[PDB]
Amino acid sequence: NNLDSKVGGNYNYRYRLFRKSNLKPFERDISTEIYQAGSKPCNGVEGFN
Amino acid sequence: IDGYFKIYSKHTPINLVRDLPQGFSALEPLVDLPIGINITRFQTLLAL
Ligand SMILES: *[C@@H]1O[C@H](CO)[C@@H](O[C@@H]2O[C@H](CO)[C@@H](O)[C@H](O)[C@H]2NC(C)=O)[C@H](O)[C@H]1NC(C)=O
Repeated sequence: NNLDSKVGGNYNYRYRLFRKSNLKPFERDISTEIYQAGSKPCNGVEGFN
Repeated sequence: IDGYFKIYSKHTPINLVRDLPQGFSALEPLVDLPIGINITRFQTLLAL
């Protein structure tokens, strides 16, 4: 904290929140793409679900 | 394998005709590399 944290918050640090399934042992995922949570597919930059 | 890469190889003389040979020989390991990427395809490179 005495290195990393910022009074607005240090948002240069991130994590993955959504995925189709759990990743493999020592398997990393470098994806920025939109997750589809709905039954609907999702296309372009944003959408419902 | 699971975050690892390896090669093994062998070389021999034979005087057959047009096919892979009727005998037994074995490959030693050559090199190992921690590449750690999904791999799904390959291609060979040859000169002219
Ligand atoms: C490595 O990449 C392959 C290909 O991109 C991944 O397999 C794909 O997974 C999706 C989701 O299940 C399928 O829609 C594709 O049809 C699959 N393609 C192939 C060629 O298998 C694979 O899951 C990746 N491995 C890791 C560990 O992320």
